[PDB]
Amino acid sequence: AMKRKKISVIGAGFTGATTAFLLAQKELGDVVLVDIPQLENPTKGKALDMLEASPVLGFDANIIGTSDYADTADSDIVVITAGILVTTNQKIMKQVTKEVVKYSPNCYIIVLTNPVDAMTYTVFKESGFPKNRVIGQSGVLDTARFRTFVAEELNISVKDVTGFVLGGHGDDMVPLVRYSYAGGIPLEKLIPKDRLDAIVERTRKGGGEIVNLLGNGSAYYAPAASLVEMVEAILKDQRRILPAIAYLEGEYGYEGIYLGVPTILGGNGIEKVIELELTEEEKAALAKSVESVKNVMRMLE
Amino acid sequence: AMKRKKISVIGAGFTGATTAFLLAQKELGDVVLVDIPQLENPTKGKALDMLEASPVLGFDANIIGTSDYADTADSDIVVITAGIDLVTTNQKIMKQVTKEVVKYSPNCYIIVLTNPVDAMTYTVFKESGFPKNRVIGQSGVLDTARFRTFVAEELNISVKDVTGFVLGGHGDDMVPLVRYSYAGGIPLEKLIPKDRLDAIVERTRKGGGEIVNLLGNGSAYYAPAASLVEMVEAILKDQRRILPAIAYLEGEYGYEGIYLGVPTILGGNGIEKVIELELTEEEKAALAKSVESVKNVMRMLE
Amino acid sequence: AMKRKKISVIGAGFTGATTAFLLAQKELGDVVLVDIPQLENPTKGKALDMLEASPVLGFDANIIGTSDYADTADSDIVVITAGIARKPGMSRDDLVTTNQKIMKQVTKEVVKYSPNCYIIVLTNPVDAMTYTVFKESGFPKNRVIGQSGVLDTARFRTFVAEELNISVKDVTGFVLGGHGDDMVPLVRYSYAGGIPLEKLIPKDRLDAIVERTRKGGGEIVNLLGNGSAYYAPAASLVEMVEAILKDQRRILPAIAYLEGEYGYEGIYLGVPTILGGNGIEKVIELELTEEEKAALAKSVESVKNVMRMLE
Amino acid sequence: AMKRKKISVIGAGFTGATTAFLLAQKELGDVVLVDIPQLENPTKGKALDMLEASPVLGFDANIIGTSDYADTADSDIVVITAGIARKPGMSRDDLVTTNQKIMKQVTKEVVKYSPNCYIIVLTNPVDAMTYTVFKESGFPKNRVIGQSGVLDTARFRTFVAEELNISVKDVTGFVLGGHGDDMVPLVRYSYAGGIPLEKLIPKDRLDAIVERTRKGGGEIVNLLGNGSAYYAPAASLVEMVEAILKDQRRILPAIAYLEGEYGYEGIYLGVPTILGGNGIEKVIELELTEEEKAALAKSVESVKNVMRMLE
Repeated sequence: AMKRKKISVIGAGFTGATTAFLLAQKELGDVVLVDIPQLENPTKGKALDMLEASPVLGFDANIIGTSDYADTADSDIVVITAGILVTTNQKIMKQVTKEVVKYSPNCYIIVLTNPVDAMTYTVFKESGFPKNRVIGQSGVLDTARFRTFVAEELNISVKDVTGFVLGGHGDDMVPLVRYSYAGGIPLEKLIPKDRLDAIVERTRKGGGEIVNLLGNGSAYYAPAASLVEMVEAILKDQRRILPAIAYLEGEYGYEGIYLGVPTILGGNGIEKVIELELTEEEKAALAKSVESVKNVMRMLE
Repeated sequence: AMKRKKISVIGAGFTGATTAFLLAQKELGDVVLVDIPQLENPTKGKALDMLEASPVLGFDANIIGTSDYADTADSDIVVITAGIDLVTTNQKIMKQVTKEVVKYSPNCYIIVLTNPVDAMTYTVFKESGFPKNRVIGQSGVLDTARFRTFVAEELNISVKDVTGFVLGGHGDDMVPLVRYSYAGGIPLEKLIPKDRLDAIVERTRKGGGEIVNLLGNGSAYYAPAASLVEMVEAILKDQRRILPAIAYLEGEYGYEGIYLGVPTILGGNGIEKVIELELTEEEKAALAKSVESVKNVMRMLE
Repeated sequence: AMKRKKISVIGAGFTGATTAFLLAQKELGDVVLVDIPQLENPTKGKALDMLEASPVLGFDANIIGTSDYADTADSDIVVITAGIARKPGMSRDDLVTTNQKIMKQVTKEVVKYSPNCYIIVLTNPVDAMTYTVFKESGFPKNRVIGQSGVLDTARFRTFVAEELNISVKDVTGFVLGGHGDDMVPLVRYSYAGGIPLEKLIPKDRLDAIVERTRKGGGEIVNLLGNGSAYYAPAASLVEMVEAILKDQRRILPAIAYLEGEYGYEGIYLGVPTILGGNGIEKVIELELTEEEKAALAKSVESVKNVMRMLE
Repeated sequence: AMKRKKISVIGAGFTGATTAFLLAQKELGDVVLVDIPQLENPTKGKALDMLEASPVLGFDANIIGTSDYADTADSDIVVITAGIARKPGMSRDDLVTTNQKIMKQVTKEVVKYSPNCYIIVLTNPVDAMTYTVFKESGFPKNRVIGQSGVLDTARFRTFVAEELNISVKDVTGFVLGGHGDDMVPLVRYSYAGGIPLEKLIPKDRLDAIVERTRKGGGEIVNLLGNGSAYYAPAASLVEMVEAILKDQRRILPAIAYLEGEYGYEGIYLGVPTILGGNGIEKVIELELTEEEKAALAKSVESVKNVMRMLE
C-alpha cells in the first residue's frame, strides 16, 4: 500500500515549528513536532494551528505536537532543532538521539543545532548509524544569505546567483568566490573587490545580523528553508549537489571529522562527498577551519 | 512596464509575520512588514530572515521591514493585524493605522484581522472614506478552516473534499449552516451522528480559545495567516471566489449600517457582492442574535 | 532507501503524453511512456522532449519512452490510455472487441512486470474495458479503477463557473454512471460555495448545462475535426493518480467494481469512492431519489449491454 | 481594480498550444490562442479542452481560441509561434522569405490591438524573424525578444545531468548565438553545483554532449517522424514570459538586438540578458577569449548571411 513519508522535527521553537509547517505545506509527509513535556501544550497548539491552515492552503498532511517520542515511531527522516556551553547542546544531542534511534532505527537525521560540526558528530556517534544517514545543515544557509546579498548588489533574481561554501559559519566559513557566479559569470568579474569582500563578510556575520535585529532568539525562516531543501533532496531522491556538514574519511586529506563540504544529497542521504582541487589559499583557509573544528571536538566529553 | 503587486502587512506579530512570509512564498508581490518604532529592528530582522529564505525556497519576492508608513506607498492591498475597552483601545490603533495607510495608498484594498473584527473593520471603513467593496474583515474562512479540519479528522478524508458554511463571527456569534456543509457533496448530517456533529460545531465555536489556551501566551497565527492569504489572492488574481467575509450591509439579510460575517464574491474589485440566502426561521433568529452582539460592540465605539 | 514512485503510462497519443508530462511536472514519480514497437521512436522522442523541458520548468522527474514492458517493472501505478476510436462503418461490437483485445494484451504485460501495481483505465468504453483489465489482471477490485466521472464533473464545473462568473474552485458537480446518455448527474448535490445550484441557476439554463456536460466529449470532437479531448482527460487521470500516490483519501467519482453497492454486482459503474493508498478505500452508497434510481438502472442496462459484446 | 495579465499565443500548433496550457496552469494571466480563420474550430476546441482541465488541476484562468486578432486587444505579452517548416523545392532563402511575410502579417495585427505589449518570437530562423517583428512593430528593442539559448541550455543541462547522475536544477549551461553550428557554448561557464564541467566530465564525453546540444532539435525531429519539439520549446518561452510578467530580472540567454555589444550593431544575436518587467533590461557583455571572439564572429556571419535573405 502507498503511504506518506513520516518526518519528525525535534524542537518546537521558531526554527522547528517553521520547518514543520514548510514540510506539511509541500506535502512531503506526515509531520510530528516534538519538544519537552514542560512545553507540551504550546507544541500541541502550534501543530494544531498548522493543521487548521491545511484546508485553506490546500495541502493533505497530518501534523501533531507531542512530548512522547513514541509518536515519532518509524520516521523516515528526523530533523534535530533542539538545544540553546557546547556540552549544554552535546547532552541534549545525546538524550534526543537515544529516544529518536529507539522508535525509528532506519531513519535519516539532519542536525541544525549549533555548533553543527560537533553536534552532528555527537548525533553520529550516539546513533551508531552509517555516515550517510547523519547530516548537519550549514552551507545552504550561508549560501542563501550570500545569494540574497549578491542579488541585492546586482539587482537580479536570486534564482541566478550561486555561492560556494566549505566549512561552518562566521570565521570558520571557507567561501570559494571563484565558484560564485551570476548567470554563470564569475562574481569577481561583476562586483568590485571592496563590495564583494563586504558580502563574504556580511555572510560570515549573517546569523548575528539577525540575532542583533530580533533582540531575543535567532534566525528561523532561512534556517527552516535550508533544512527543508535538504529533507526534500532525500525524500524525493533528487541527488542535489548541496553543501552539507558530512563525516570525512580521507576527503580533503582529513578523517574522523564532520566538516562543511559539497555533497550529493539523495535517497541514501550523503550519496558521496565531492572532492575539489582547491588553490593553495583555499587549502590554507580550509586547514585553519578544520583546526577550529578539531578545537570544538576536543571540547566534547 | 510590468510591475509587481505591492502588499503591506500592518502588525509584525506572529500572524502579521506568518502572512508576509506566505505572500512572498506564493510570489503574490513585494511585501512591506510594518510595526511601531519601538519594534522597528525586530521587524527588519524578521523581514530579512524571510528574504534570505528566498534563494532556497526559490521565490522572487522583495520583503522589507519598517516602522515608516511611507514604505507602504502605492500598496495594492494592506492587511491590518495590529492590536492586542479592548474595543475602545483597538479603535484608536485602527483610526491611527488607517489614517497613515490611506495617505500613502489611496486606492488600496484593506483586509482587517484585528478583533473584534466586526467593530474594527467598521472603524477602518468609516475612518478610510473608501467604498464598502474595499474594506473587508476576515472571520468565516478561519472558522470554516477549523470546521473542515475537524470534519476531515472525523471521516478520515482529505480536507479538500469538506465544505463548511458560516455566517456571522466567532464563538457564540457564529451562525453555522450544517445543511450547507458537505463531504464530497454529501450533507454531513447524513455522515456524522448528531452528537459528534454538534461537538464539531461547538469545537469550531471555541477553536480560537483552544489555541490561546494551549499556547499560554498569544493566539493562533498559522490558520489566521492562511485565511488572510486566501482572501488577498482572491483580490490580487481577480478569482471571484465565494468566501465568507466581514462585509458592510446596506439591506442584505434585512440589516444595514453594520459589518457582518456573510458569504461574498471576492474578486479584483474586492467584495463584488454580498450573497443573500433564503434562511429558515431558526437561522434568521440565530443571525438576529449574532447581529445583536455586533450592534452591542459598535455601541462601545466613540 | 527513499526511492521515487514509478508510474507507467500505456499509450503515447495526446492523452497519454499529456498525462506523462503532468505527472512529471508534479514530481509525483519517474514516468515510463509505453507504446507499440512500430511507434518506439515517436514514443522516445516525446519522452525526451518532456525530459528536456524539466530544467526550464524545474522538476526532478525521469521520463523515458519504450516498447519494452520490462522497463515498467515495479510500477506503483499504471495508467492505460491505449485503444481505438470508431470509424464510419465499424459495428458497436467491433469497437468493443478491438479495444477488449488491446486491454488483455496490455494487462498481461503490466501484471507480469508490476504484480503489485494499481491500474487506472481511460480506454472507451471505460466500464467494459476496466472490467476486462480487472478479470485479466487477477487483482483484487481495489487495484483496478476507471476514469469517467472526474472529467464529466470538470466540464460541468467549467460551464457552471461560466454561467455564474465565479471561480471553478467553488463549483462542485456530482455524477454517477458514465458519459452521455449514461451519465446520472445529481444537481441536488451540486453547489456554488456550498449553495445548491437549483437556488442560483434557472431550470432551463441548468438543464442546458447538464445536456452540454452529456455531449461534452462530442463538443471537443466536432471542434477539433480529428481525434478527441486530451487536456481535461489527462488532468482527470492525474487527480486520481495523485489521490493514490499521496494517500489523500479524496472523495472522487470512479468506475469501480460493484459487489452489491446500489443493488448491483458483477459490473463496473461510475460511483462516488474514497481514493487513497489502497486504491478504492470505499464505494460510497447514497440515498437516491426514485428518479435517480431509475436513471442509474437505465445506465447499468447500457453497461450490461456493452459487457455482452465482450468475447 | 486588480485585473489579470493577458497573454496572446499566435499559432495553435503543438508549441503554441502547449505554451498556452503552461501559462494558464501557472495562473500568469488570461490566455488567447490565435490561428488562421481555417483552424478557428480546432483552436477553439484546444482552448476549451484546456479550460475544462482547470477545475481538476485547480487553476483559475480564462483561455479562449480565436481567429480574430480583436480578441488579442490590450495583451501585456504576445508569443509568436507561427511559421512554416521547409517544403521540398524550397531553398533556405525561400524559408526565410516565407516566414518573414508571416512575421510581418502577424506583427501588423498584434500591434494594431496591443500597442504596448512585449513580443517573444519562437519562429525560425529566430535571429532574422525577431529582427522582422522588431522593425515591423516600430517598438523599442527592449520590447521585442527571441527564444533560443534557453532551449539549448535546457538540452545541454539534461545531457550533463544524465552524465553525472545529479539534479538538472544543479547544472548550468552558457550558450551565445543560435542552434546547430551557429551555437557558441562556453563550457568554462558551465557548472554542476558551481563546479566547472571540465573538472567533472572527460573532454571526449563533454564534446559529445556539446555536439548532442547542437543536433538537439534534429534528434527530436528524427525520433518523432512528423513534426519538431514542442514541450521544451514551450517551457523555454514560458520561463521568458514569467521573467517579464513577474519582473523577475532573470539572467537568461535570449535573441536580443545589439547596438555595439560584443562589437556588433544592427543584428539580433543570442546573448546573456537581464529579463524583467521592462523586457530586455540589459545585454550583458562578457570578456571573451580570442577563440570565443572568433567563434562568435563566425556565428554572427551566419546571422548576417540570413539577414541578407530578407526582402
